[PDB]
Amino acid sequence: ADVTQTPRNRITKTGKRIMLECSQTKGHDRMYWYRQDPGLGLRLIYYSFDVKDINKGEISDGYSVSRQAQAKFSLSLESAIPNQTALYFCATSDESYGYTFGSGTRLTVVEDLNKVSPPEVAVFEPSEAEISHTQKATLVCLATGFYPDHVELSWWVNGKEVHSGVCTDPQPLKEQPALNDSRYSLSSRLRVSATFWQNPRNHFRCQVQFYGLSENDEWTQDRAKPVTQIVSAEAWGRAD
Amino acid sequence: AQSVTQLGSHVSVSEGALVLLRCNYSSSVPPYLFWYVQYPNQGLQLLLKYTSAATLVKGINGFEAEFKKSETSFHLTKPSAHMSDAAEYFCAVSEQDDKIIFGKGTRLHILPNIQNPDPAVYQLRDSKSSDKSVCLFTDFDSQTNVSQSKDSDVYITDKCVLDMRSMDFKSNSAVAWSNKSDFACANAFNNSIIPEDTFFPS
Repeated sequence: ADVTQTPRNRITKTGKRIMLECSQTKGHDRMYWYRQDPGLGLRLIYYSFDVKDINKGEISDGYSVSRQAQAKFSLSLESAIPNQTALYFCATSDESYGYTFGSGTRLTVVEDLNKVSPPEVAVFEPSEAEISHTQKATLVCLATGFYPDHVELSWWVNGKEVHSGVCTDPQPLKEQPALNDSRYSLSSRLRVSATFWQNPRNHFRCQVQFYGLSENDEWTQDRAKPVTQIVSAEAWGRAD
Repeated sequence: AQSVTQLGSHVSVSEGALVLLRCNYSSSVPPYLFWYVQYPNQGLQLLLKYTSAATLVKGINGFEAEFKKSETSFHLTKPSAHMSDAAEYFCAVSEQDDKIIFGKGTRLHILPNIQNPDPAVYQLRDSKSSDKSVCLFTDFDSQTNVSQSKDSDVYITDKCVLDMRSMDFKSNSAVAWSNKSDFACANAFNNSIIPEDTFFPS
């Protein structure tokens, strides 16, 4: 069908019941929930062949499901724990293995919401030595001090999102690798011709979408409530 | 079909060389077989599948795979590796007449053909008026790899390849930074084997 899943992104505390919903329009008998984790592929949690039928997959522990209509297949984490943090995919199939996957649900289960923290973001300007040596200019963005590890970084030149000349680290690193709740950091590069960097009309912005607390959540600390938000940093081109 | 095996969670290919991602299965009756691709960070897209018709199945973008029951294989190939082929690929098989079971997946890393390497370590300053800085190791070829820091207050990223379309120009780089006031870019990458002709400006 158009297979659709809700929610798209969610952060939760441990101990809560969490509900993910898959919906379809084509009325295929067969629906499935899978989770994806790095190094393990897509593992089946549960599946259903019609409204009368539920069957366990390889990793059914900690989960329940309901098939309340031809069109709908719900997944619940009964009591969320951190090792249920994962990308979750629902799918439908016809009678000949024609699968349709939903676009995904990224779920992060954290022990203590007190540790949530938005990134600080900074842009570092191209070296004169690089410009002189290569006639190219590399900007570096650095996002630091964030938790959990649930961000999206993009670059914006004169207000349009750019993909050429970009490389972002595939995973953030731990600022304190000996701690279970270490904050994270992430870097990205955008490289342009020296020519383009040297033009003071050009505007360069690194944007980081952070996923955190919602308006709903209680917050007892003096520091800013660490809600879902965008944090950017910027630099202007420079002739001197 | 009771299993599907991909080996090597991460694999490399030279830019312009034959792509070959291996998949084998265990199932006495020939199964249906599937290859899916996933871009960061995006959903799954079907490349091709064997469904008991052609044994040589062609997919989008030059991809093909040959089903070979005599060696229980369904290897994915493409004649020439492009930088845009960087992604995660999953082999998958029919099971118990009711589902698809997925292999563990392999991430394909494309090594750029770097004809004129120009290794260098540059210092970059914060655009705002701290003088925080970071160090950028860049423009080294495929024989160089970056090591992890051996000091808990120095941070070093993995190497990353960017492709500047404006100049059809690809390059490697890693970033290092620290809050320690004795930290200098001259020493940032001392735990990596760097090229003998790395440029270190003043």
